[PDB]
Amino acid sequence: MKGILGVKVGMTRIFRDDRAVPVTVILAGPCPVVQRRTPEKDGYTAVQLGFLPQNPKRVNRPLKGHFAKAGVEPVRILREIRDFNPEGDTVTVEIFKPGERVDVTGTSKGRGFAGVMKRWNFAGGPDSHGAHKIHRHPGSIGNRKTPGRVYKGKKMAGHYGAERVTVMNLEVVDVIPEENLLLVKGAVPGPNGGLVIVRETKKA
Amino acid sequence: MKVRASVKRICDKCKVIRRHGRVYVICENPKHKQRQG
Amino acid sequence: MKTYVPKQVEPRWVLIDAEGKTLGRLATKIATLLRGKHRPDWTPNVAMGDFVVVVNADKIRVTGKKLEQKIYTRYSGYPGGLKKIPLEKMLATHPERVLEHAVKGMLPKGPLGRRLFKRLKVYAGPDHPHQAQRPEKLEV
Amino acid sequence: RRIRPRPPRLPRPRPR
Amino acid sequence: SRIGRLPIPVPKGVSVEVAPGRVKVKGPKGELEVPVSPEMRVVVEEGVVRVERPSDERRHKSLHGLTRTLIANAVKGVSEGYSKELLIKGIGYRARLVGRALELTVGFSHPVVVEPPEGITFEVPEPTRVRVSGIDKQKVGQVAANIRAIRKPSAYHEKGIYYAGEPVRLKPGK
RNA sequence: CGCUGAAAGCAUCUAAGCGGGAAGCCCGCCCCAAGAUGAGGCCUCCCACGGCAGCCGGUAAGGACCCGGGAAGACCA
RNA sequence: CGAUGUCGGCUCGUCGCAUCCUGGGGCUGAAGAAGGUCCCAAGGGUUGGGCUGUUCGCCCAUUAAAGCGGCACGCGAGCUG
Ligand SMILES: [Mg+2]
Ligand SMILES: [Mg+2]
Ligand SMILES: [Mg+2]
Ligand SMILES: [Mg+2]
Ligand SMILES: [Mg+2]
Ligand SMILES: [Mg+2]
Ligand SMILES: [Mg+2]
Ligand SMILES: [Mg+2]
Ligand SMILES: [Mg+2]
Ligand SMILES: [Mg+2]
Ligand SMILES: [Mg+2]
Ligand SMILES: [Mg+2]
Ligand SMILES: [Mg+2]
Ligand SMILES: [Mg+2]
Ligand SMILES: [Mg+2]
Ligand SMILES: [Mg+2]
Ligand SMILES: [Mg+2]
Ligand SMILES: [Mg+2]
Ligand SMILES: [Mg+2]
Ligand SMILES: [Mg+2]
Ligand SMILES: [Mg+2]
Ligand SMILES: [Mg+2]
Ligand SMILES: [Mg+2]
Ligand SMILES: [Mg+2]
Ligand SMILES: [Mg+2]
Ligand SMILES: [Mg+2]
Ligand SMILES: [Mg+2]
Ligand SMILES: [Mg+2]
Ligand SMILES: [Mg+2]
Ligand SMILES: [Mg+2]
Ligand SMILES: [Mg+2]
Ligand SMILES: [Mg+2]
Ligand SMILES: [Mg+2]
Ligand SMILES: [Mg+2]
Ligand SMILES: [Mg+2]
Ligand SMILES: [Mg+2]
Ligand SMILES: [Mg+2]
Ligand SMILES: [Mg+2]
Ligand SMILES: [Mg+2]
Ligand SMILES: [Mg+2]
Ligand SMILES: [Mg+2]
Ligand SMILES: [Mg+2]
Ligand SMILES: [Mg+2]
Ligand SMILES: [Mg+2]
Ligand SMILES: [Mg+2]
Ligand SMILES: [Mg+2]
Ligand SMILES: [Mg+2]
Ligand SMILES: [Mg+2]
Ligand SMILES: [Mg+2]
Ligand SMILES: [Mg+2]
Ligand SMILES: [Mg+2]
Ligand SMILES: [Mg+2]
Ligand SMILES: [Mg+2]
Ligand SMILES: [Mg+2]
Ligand SMILES: [Mg+2]
Ligand SMILES: [Mg+2]
Ligand SMILES: [Mg+2]
Ligand SMILES: [Mg+2]
Ligand SMILES: [Mg+2]
Ligand SMILES: [Mg+2]
Ligand SMILES: [Mg+2]
Ligand SMILES: [Mg+2]
Ligand SMILES: [Mg+2]
Ligand SMILES: [Mg+2]
Ligand SMILES: [Mg+2]
Ligand SMILES: [Mg+2]
Ligand SMILES: [Mg+2]
Ligand SMILES: [Mg+2]
Ligand SMILES: [Mg+2]
Ligand SMILES: [Mg+2]
Ligand SMILES: [Mg+2]
Ligand SMILES: [Mg+2]
Ligand SMILES: [Zn+2]
Repeated sequence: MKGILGVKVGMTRIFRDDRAVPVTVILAGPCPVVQRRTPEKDGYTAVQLGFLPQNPKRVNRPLKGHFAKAGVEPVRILREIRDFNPEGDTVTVEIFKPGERVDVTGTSKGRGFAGVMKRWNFAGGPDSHGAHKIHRHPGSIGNRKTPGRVYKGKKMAGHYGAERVTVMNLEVVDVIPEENLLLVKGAVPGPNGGLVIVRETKKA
Repeated sequence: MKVRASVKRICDKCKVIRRHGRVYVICENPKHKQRQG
Repeated sequence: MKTYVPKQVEPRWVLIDAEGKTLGRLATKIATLLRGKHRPDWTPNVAMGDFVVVVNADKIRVTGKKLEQKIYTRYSGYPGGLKKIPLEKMLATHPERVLEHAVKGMLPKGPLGRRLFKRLKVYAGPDHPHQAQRPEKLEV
Repeated sequence: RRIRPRPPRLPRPRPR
Repeated sequence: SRIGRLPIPVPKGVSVEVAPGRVKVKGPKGELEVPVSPEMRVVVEEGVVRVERPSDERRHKSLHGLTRTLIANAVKGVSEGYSKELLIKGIGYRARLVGRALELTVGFSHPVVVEPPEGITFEVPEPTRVRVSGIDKQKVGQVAANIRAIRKPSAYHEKGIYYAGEPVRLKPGK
C-alpha cells in the first residue's frame, strides 16, 4: 500500500482533450525511508518516511542518532506510511502514474472559534419580524425535565478546522519526475505550503 | 403465508408443523400455509 | 481481648485451568479466592486475598442456549450508543473478557473491590507469563 | 394533539 | 413401524470401521464419515451393520432411526453412488458442459455458470437434461437444488428447470 | 426458501447436522483516542556527580523563560 | 397556588415502530407491467407553494415518498407573540 509525503503548492487548471481540469500541485519526492516497522520488532508493517532537508544545527541529539542508524541526512518531518515496503531506500513520484486514483491527507484551514452557522450550517434566527439578538444563535438545545440534560455530541460553537482531513479518490492528472511534481485533480485540504500525505486510494 | 394467533387445518391436506419454536401449518395448497403470531 | 488483626502477609499466587469449567461456577470461587475468604485471618478492609492466574479462558463452558443469547451490553453516553454483543462473538474477539466480566461483577464495589480485580490475571490459551511468581496450581 | 383548547393558567406577566 | 432397528445390508466389498461418535465407510467409489451420537451404538456384524439405542426415551428414539439411515446412505453412496436428474423446459432454454463446469442458458441477459464442488460430477447428455452425480447423498441434493433455483418452474408455463419426475402443476392465466 | 432426516415403515427446513437469504447487524471507509490509572509498543539520546524507595546543591540529555512571527489562535495551546 | 409561563410558528433535534419511501420476502381472484394483502426491516430519506393565528384540513405543482406518534400536547433563563 504505497504512500508519500509532500507539500501543497497551489492550484491551477490545465487543458486535456478540450477540457479544463482544476488541479492541485504537490511537491512530493524525494522521501528517504529512515526506519522500517516489522511484525517481529514492532507488531505491524510500515515504512517511516522523511521529507525536506534540515539545518543539522537544529536537530537535537536523540534525533541525530536516529538518522545515522539509517544512513540518512537530517530531515524536517517524519511520517509513516502503513502496510508499505518500497524496495529502495528512497521513495519518489515514480510510484504514481497518470490515471491512478489517490487519497490525500492534509491539515485543514483553521477557522478558530467558529459559530454554529459556519461550523454546522445551522439556520440561525430570522432577520426581522421581531428576531431578537438571536440572528445567529442555535435555538433550543434540549427538551425539558426529560431527559433534563444535553446529549454528548450535540453540535455547538467551538474551534473548527486546523484538524486532520482526508479527501479521497482523486485522479492523478500528471507526474513530472524532473521536478518531483504531482498533479492531482481536485482540491486538497490545507493552506499552500502545507504538509500532506498521498496514498493509493482505498476506493474501487 | 397467513400470520395469526389461531392456526388451524383448513383442508384435510393441511399439516401441523412445529418449527424452530413456532407453530406452522403447511399444505400442498399454497393459500393454506400458516404460521402463528 | 481484642480481635486479631494480621500484619501484611505475602499473597500466594495460584493457577487455574479454566478449560471445560462452567462460566459462573468457576467465577464465584475465583471471587472468594480474590477476597481471601479462604483465610482464617480474613479482614475485609485490606487487600489480603490471593493472586489468580487463569489460563484456557477461551475454552470456558456455559449451559443452555446462552452462546447465542447472553448479550453483553455497553453504553457510550451518546444518543443511540448502546451496543449489543452476543456471547459467541465475545469469545471470538476478546475471549478472556467473558471470565473477567463475570468475576468483576461478583467482587464488592468500591476502591478495594477494584484493586482485587487487578489481582486477577486472565489468559486465553494454555500459557501465561507469570513464571517468576511460580504459581501454585490449584484445583477448583 | 389535544383536540380541546387548553386555557392559559397564568396571565402574561406585568410590572405590577 | 421402525427404521433404526432394521439392519443395514453391506455389499462386499465395502468397509465399516466404528469410532467414537463417527463411523467410516470406504467402497469402490470413495470414502465417507458419518457423525454419530455417542449415545447410539453401531455394531459391525457379518455383511451387516446394526444400530441400537440405550433406552426408549424420545431423543434416543429419534437419534436411532436417523443414525441407521445416515449410515445406510453412506453405504449405498460409495458402492452404487447417488444421482439426481434435472430436465430443462422452455424454448430458448439449453445446457452444455464448459470444461468440467455447467453452463446454463435460461433466458437471462447472460448465461449461468455452475462450478462442480468437490465430489460432484456434471453430465450433459442432451441440451435439455443434466445429471448431478456423486457419493454424498446430502451433497447431491443440495447441488441439484442449487441448479434448480437458478430458474424455477413458471407457475403459468412449462418453462424453467425441473427435477426429473417433477409433476407440472400450472395455474390458469386469464 | 431449501438439502439431508428421525421420532412417526409415509411426510416433515430440525429433534443430529448442512445450505441460500435484507438499504438492517459485525467488519471494512473517514475522524478522535494509552487519564486504555489495564496509563501499551518501537527508534534514539543522557548517565552510573557531590553533601547529608529521603532531603539538599551543581549539572547531563534535554526543556522552559525572553524575543521576530505564523492561512495557529479569545487568553492558553 | 411564599408561581410547575400557558396554543401555533421558528430554531435545534433525539427517540418509538403500529413502515410513507427505498431493501428482503409469503399469499394473490399474481400472464406481463402495475396493484391488493400480510410478514421482516428504524439505515437513511420523507419537497415547494395558496388559504387561515391555526395544529389539523383543503387545494396547486411536483415526488421514490410527500409516514404516524413520544420527549412537561420536547424545546419562551433559545427567539417570535
Ligand atoms: Mg499532516
Ligand atoms: Mg451562527
Ligand atoms: Mg461547515
Ligand atoms: Mg452556509
Ligand atoms: Mg433559516
Ligand atoms: Mg421569519
Ligand atoms: Mg438567514
Ligand atoms: Mg421585541
Ligand atoms: Mg425588546
Ligand atoms: Mg437586531
Ligand atoms: Mg418549556
Ligand atoms: Mg425553558
Ligand atoms: Mg434524567
Ligand atoms: Mg485547534
Ligand atoms: Mg496530460
Ligand atoms: Mg492555500
Ligand atoms: Mg378439517
Ligand atoms: Mg406437503
Ligand atoms: Mg475453595
Ligand atoms: Mg466486615
Ligand atoms: Mg484480545
Ligand atoms: Mg457487585
Ligand atoms: Mg454497596
Ligand atoms: Mg463387514
Ligand atoms: Mg446387544
Ligand atoms: Mg390479468
Ligand atoms: Mg418440498
Ligand atoms: Mg426430504
Ligand atoms: Mg401420521
Ligand atoms: Mg438443529
Ligand atoms: Mg447459513
Ligand atoms: Mg439457517
Ligand atoms: Mg437454495
Ligand atoms: Mg446503498
Ligand atoms: Mg492519530
Ligand atoms: Mg501513556
Ligand atoms: Mg496516542
Ligand atoms: Mg475500564
Ligand atoms: Mg508510553
Ligand atoms: Mg502571536
Ligand atoms: Mg399553582
Ligand atoms: Mg420563592
Ligand atoms: Mg419556592
Ligand atoms: Mg417565585
Ligand atoms: Mg420559580
Ligand atoms: Mg414491525
Ligand atoms: Mg417492495
Ligand atoms: Mg408482478
Ligand atoms: Mg394481467
Ligand atoms: Mg407483496
Ligand atoms: Mg404473512
Ligand atoms: Mg410470513
Ligand atoms: Mg428507518
Ligand atoms: Mg435512529
Ligand atoms: Mg423517522
Ligand atoms: Mg403569502
Ligand atoms: Mg401559509
Ligand atoms: Mg394551515
Ligand atoms: Mg395570510
Ligand atoms: Mg381547521
Ligand atoms: Mg409506488
Ligand atoms: Mg405538504
Ligand atoms: Mg419528531
Ligand atoms: Mg407530542
Ligand atoms: Mg409544550
Ligand atoms: Mg413550549
Ligand atoms: Mg419570552
Ligand atoms: Mg411559546
Ligand atoms: Mg424559566
Ligand atoms: Mg427554566
Ligand atoms: Mg434562540
Ligand atoms: Mg398578542
Ligand atoms: Zn390444506
